[PDB]
Amino acid sequence: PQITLWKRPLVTIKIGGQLKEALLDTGADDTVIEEMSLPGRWKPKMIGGIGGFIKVRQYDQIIIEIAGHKAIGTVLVGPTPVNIIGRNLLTQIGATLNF
Amino acid sequence: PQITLWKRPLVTIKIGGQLKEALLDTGADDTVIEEMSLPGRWKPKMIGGIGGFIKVRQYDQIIIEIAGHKAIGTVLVGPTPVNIIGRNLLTQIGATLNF
Ligand SMILES: COc1ccc(S(=O)(=O)N(CC(C)C)C[C@@H](O)[C@H](Cc2ccccc2)NC(=O)c2ccc3c(c2)[C@H](NC(=O)OC(C)(C)C)CC[C@@H]3O)cc1
Ligand SMILES: [Cl-]
Ligand SMILES: [Cl-]
Ligand code: NA
Repeated sequence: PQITLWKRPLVTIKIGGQLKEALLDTGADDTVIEEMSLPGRWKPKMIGGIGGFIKVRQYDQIIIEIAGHKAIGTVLVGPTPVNIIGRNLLTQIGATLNF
Repeated sequence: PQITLWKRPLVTIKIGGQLKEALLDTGADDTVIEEMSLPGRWKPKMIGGIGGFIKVRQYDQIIIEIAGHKAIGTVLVGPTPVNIIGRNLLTQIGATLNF
């Protein structure tokens, strides 16, 4: 689809058996999800932005369904104020910015 | 143009006669630039990012070119880690997300 930017570009995702709303975010390198359980190994990471840094858990090789499109990649889990789909998964669904 | 997301979507902007680099960021409602001089009065705004909230200076009706496209609108100035072009200006340049 073509999503305009008049409002926040929010979509439904499926991750870990759960449905969530998330922001399609070209400014985010990585995908960052609010606290939830995911299977497998993880390692700690710090990520930063406006307001400073937060600590997250990095899970690799996680499958997500984004607006009906399946992708796999790393997911960061921690105290983000909104679920963010970053470039590492936007590429896999073929998302582009067009103007 | 059609911009893929394998790398950060960095473009050149021109503001105040000066060229700067900025990130096209669909996850930002507003445009936020690092400390610089802009004309006119400003008003206060608080914005929340991944690590918390920061105070910025809001300047309205500022002339700005984004990847060659002319825009006139609101620019927030403050301690952002990167210059960010948010949805207020992405809509003026006709940008959409496509997949
Ligand atoms: C390593 O992977 C990363 C690293 C950093 C980030 S980031 O979240 O810090 N960020 C990087 C940028 C700053 C280079 C992505 C960015 O899209 C972020 C992504 C983001 C968006 C929202 C909050 C946190 C992070 N948005 C904002 O920081 C942002 C900017 C301006 C404003 C907001 C957010 C504010 N958004 C807001 O409060 O959103 C709600 C109400 C939905 C929570 C509105 C006011 C202002 O217009 C994400 C993944
Ligand atoms: Cl990845
Ligand atoms: Cl591609
Ligand atoms: Na894993």
